[PDB]
Amino acid sequence: MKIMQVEKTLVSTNRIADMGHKPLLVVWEKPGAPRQVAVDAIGCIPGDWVLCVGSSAAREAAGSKSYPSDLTIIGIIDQWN
Amino acid sequence: RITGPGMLATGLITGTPEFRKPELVCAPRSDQMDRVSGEGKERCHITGDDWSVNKHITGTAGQWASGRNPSMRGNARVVETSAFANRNVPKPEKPGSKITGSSGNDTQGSLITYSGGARG
Amino acid sequence: GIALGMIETRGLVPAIEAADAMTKAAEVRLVGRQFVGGGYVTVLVRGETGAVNAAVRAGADACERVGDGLVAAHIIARVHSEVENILPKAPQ
Amino acid sequence: GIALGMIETRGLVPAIEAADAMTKAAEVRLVGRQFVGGGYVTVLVRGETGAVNAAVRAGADACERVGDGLVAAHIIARVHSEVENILPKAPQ
Amino acid sequence: GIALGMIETRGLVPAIEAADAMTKAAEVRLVGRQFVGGGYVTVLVRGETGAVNAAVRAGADACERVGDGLVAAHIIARVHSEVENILPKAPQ
Amino acid sequence: GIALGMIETRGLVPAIEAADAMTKAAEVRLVGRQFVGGGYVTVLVRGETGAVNAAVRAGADACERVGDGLVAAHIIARVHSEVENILPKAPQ
Amino acid sequence: GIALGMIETRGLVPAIEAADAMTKAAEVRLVGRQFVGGGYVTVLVRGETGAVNAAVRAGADACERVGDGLVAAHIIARVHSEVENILPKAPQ
Amino acid sequence: GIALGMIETRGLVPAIEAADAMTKAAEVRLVGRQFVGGGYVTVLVRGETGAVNAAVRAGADACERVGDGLVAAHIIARVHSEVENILPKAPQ
Amino acid sequence: GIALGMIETRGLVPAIEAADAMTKAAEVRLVGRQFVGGGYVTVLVRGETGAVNAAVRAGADACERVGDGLVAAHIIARVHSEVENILPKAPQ
Amino acid sequence: GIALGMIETRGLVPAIEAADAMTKAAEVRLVGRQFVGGGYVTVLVRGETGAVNAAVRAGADACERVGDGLVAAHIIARVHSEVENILPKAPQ
Amino acid sequence: GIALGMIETRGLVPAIEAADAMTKAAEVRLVGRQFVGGGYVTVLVRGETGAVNAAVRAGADACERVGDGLVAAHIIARVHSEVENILPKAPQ
Amino acid sequence: GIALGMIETRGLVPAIEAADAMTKAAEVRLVGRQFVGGGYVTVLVRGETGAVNAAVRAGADACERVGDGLVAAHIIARVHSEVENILPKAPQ
Amino acid sequence: GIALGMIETRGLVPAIEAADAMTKAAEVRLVGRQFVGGGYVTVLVRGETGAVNAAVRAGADACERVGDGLVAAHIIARVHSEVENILPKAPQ
Amino acid sequence: GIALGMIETRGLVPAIEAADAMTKAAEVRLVGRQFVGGGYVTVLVRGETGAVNAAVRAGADACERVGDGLVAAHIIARVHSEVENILPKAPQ
Repeated sequence: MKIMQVEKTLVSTNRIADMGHKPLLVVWEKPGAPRQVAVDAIGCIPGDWVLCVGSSAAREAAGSKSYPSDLTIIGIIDQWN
Repeated sequence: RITGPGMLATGLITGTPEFRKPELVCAPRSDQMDRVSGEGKERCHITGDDWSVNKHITGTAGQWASGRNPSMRGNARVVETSAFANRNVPKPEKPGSKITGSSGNDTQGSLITYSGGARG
Repeated sequence: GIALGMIETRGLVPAIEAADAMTKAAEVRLVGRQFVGGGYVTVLVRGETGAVNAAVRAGADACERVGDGLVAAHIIARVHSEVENILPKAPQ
Repeated sequence: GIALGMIETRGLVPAIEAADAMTKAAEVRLVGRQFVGGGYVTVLVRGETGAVNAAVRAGADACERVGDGLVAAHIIARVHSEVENILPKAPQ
Repeated sequence: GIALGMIETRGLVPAIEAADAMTKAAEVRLVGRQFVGGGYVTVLVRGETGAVNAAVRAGADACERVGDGLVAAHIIARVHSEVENILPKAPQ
Repeated sequence: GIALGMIETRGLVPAIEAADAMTKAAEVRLVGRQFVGGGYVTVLVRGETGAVNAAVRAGADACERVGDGLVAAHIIARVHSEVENILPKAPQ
Repeated sequence: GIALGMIETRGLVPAIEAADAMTKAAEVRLVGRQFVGGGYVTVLVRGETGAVNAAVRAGADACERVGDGLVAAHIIARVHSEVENILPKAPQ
Repeated sequence: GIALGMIETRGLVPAIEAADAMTKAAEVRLVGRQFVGGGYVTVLVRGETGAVNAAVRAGADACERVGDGLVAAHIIARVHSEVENILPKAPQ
Repeated sequence: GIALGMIETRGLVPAIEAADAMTKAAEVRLVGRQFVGGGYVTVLVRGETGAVNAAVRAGADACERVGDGLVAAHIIARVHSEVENILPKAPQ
Repeated sequence: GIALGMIETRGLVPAIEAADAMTKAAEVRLVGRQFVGGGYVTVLVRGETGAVNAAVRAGADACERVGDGLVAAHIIARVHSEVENILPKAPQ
Repeated sequence: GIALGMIETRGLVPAIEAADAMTKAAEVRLVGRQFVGGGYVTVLVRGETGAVNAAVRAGADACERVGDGLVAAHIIARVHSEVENILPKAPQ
Repeated sequence: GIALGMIETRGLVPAIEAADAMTKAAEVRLVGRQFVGGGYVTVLVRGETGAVNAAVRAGADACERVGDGLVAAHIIARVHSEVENILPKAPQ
Repeated sequence: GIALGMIETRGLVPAIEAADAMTKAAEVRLVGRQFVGGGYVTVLVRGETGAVNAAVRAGADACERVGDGLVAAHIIARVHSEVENILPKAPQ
Repeated sequence: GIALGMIETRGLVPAIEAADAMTKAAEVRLVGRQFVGGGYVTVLVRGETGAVNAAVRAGADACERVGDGLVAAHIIARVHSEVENILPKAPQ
């Protein structure tokens, strides 16, 4: 599992229908680092230091075994530098 | 015989005088709902010099509080018009979309409606 | 006139239709529209006793089946001076 | 007067009929008409004990048939001093 | 525009949908929305008789399947002068 | 004292009856009444923890049958300083 | 910011959950929280049709099983100028 | 402290019990109490995620048996900036 | 008054008896006697709504057993302005 | 204002009731009250097609039971230019 | 007030309860308590005739099921001057 | 020290046993012992409502099967200020 | 008159029949005829919404029995400006 | 924008209804109405993905029950530069 920071919300209107209505956020390891998109299971405000899961584990955290997710936020860090 | 406004409403008008040692100290939570819910609850059996009152003791709360003031209870027609009461209202056929292409056309989610009631 | 005529309905659409029928029917004046709460809306009309009887009957017959429906249609020929304190004088 | 008479009804039409019936029956004073919300309207009359008993009886008899009807008709011969703070003094 | 068309709904989302469908369907003016209480919301439009009928029919269809639903749809081609005192002149 | 007693009723008539019973049947002081909405009308009392307990039992017995009746009855012997903000200091 | 998205719910807890999900899902501004009455609480958001489409969709799943539940979830891509008069401008 | 803890209940008495349990159980501050309408009463607390977790769980248990009961017990770990405009800043 | 009472009869003798009976019964000013043709004669009066109800009842009784008898008795509590053009003003 | 609506009745009393109800319902100008002969009275009105349909419905319902009764209720949305030479334009 | 209301009971405990009930119930003043002898305790009140009737009714009901019970409940609407000698004037 | 708890007994030996058990069970003064006459001895205690309830309950248990026995166990959490006169201030 | 009414038919003969009946039925100005292809012919008439509704209803009935038949009948009270580019502007 | 929204229908009346619904339901510009032959007509709109999603969904619903019905309703969010050659630039 990885520790990332939410920067901004990402909107993809024509996304595949298998994604449901789960919102998407743009998370990066550190400011200026590569940006990735994570399905948001536990709601995160921008700037939150979130904890994200990857691989097949992501699909379950997205609310269904068949969900098409590679990165899924599963928790918000209470206190992170 | 004589038509007019006086013939319109029949029987819908009113007020017209027109002429002519149990195993557990605290009883099961399901068993009873306390009359006084918090800090007065008697579901837990507190032995000793509690403030509980037997039948021998007569006074304060009881017949003596209830019968002080005369009261008349009428059987009103009571229908609740609230959000919860409307939770089971008859609803029309749920909207369905024949849309194709990549539009995030998800029907597993909560009913999202667009202008005119179209699902989406 | 001072005779009071009241029509109570479930919702505002029945109330406005009732008020239209009452004022159209007889020489009554719309003096108030009360939101009792819980979806009860009352319309009060003042006029002479003959006029109010016609006005109220028209209002009950007009809104009987409009929308949620009609709750009550009453006529008081003379209201006690005490009750005047709780009756609206003009509608807003 | 010190006695309090209250008649709660479902709607404002039965309440106005109940408030007219009270003040017409005996020497009572319509001290308040409160919209409890949820579609209940309460009318409170204040007067001497004998008058309040008569007023509330007339009110109850009058509103049992008008509109949704009568929820409660109650008399308190003398109200506690603390409770007087939660009672109206003028008809609102 | 002197004719009145009213749509009553259970909730505010159907009301705004009705107001949007009603106004975009025919040449009418949304003169007001009222929170009747008890979860009823009335949206009113003033226009010509032909325009109003088209609007209300568009409004009823739009808000029928949105939210808890549609309660009442009503058209008054001629509104008495008095009734206009209990109708919003312009939207809030 | 510091103990807080509450009785919740549907309508105002049972609440006034409850409030009368509480203040008459123990050394409590009626701090206020709240119109919660949808019918519910709450009456709050403050007093010693023993007196308030006898006051809320008497109140429940008194209003149990008046009008629509009683919904809830409570005592909170100590009230957190945070909750003190949302409790009416005195009947307004 | 001319696309309107509304979510109606029974109670306030679902409304705040829906509002939080709607505003964390896309770049939508929360312009209103209207207590319709009878329990219904509606949250209105404004933004680009794409952002509001995603916001409302995310919010609906968030509040579907929070409290009593969800009543409506409506998106209007192009709202008539007339309807803007009844829409709120700021959340307060 | 940014986490939000809201509990919705049918009546004020269950809410006041929830407010007492929530603030006594953890280090949370009561920010507001709201009368949604139709009976629901929501109490909101702001604190750290851990404290709000313990408070809401403690509150939801305390008020389950009180009066009509619990409608919703919801914890938001972090509230979006937009939603802060629709939340009370300090108790009424 | 502006209420209109009309009595239609077969032949003129019943009409004259009706007009005489109506004017004597209540405060109704005779306004016209129109020969409809085919045996129909109509007598129209104006007055307060209460007076017209009494006058029309008397006129209907008076002409019921005279000659070919009565055909129509009708009361209009309020007549639109446009219809004034087709009403006699004074008998000729 | 071209659409023509005609109501034919047996006698003048049902015709005047039809004219009043027809004119009250919507914006239609009363153009003629023609005594056909043999007891037939015809009231013609003119206005927009939407208003005329509403007006004639009200007249047919209002005059159906008054007197001998209603004969015909007819609407022509547009009359041929030739026919207008046989249509009254002002009532006498 | 000049009306006397007496309640007699078998033993002091019912009498004290009767006295409390009477004073709390209506607007009466507790003049005194008498020890007749043989186990009879008589308690007297003074007030207007309608207040004493309400008080004595409350006192009789309250003390009927306490101890040995109620012996006598009597109301004298007016007391002759001579009788005033044998009545306690102020309680011990 | 406002609550009043009275125990009445047939004789003095039960009263002493009751007065002994009452004063031992809770913090309550033995304000009075009265010889009502006819073989009735009433013992009164004054204390807190919680203390008095415990005292009277204990006293009734100890004296029920002593001598002729228990006549009445009564508790009044707050006696009317008027009744305070007819009570005994001290047992001597 | 800006409302748009359209009738679609299989074969030109019903289309010509529909246009004759639509124009003659009410005051709608024929605006075009379009060979859709595959046997579908559409005729579009503009005019007032009320008149356009009457015309289309008349045209549908008259053209239904003729030829292959009626496919569609439509009215749009306010056609959006973008669609006005594709509609015929006048018959050629 | 560059997104494309296409509705194909059996006839022209359904296509016009869809085009009306699309353009008034979102911010999309109608770019063509192409007769494909065999009765198929295709209305094409261009705009941003969010607006096109809303429009086509509104268009698909509006024309489903109009005439022969709806054939296809497709949304291409980004269109290849190659396809732009065949897609109509502006309506004819």
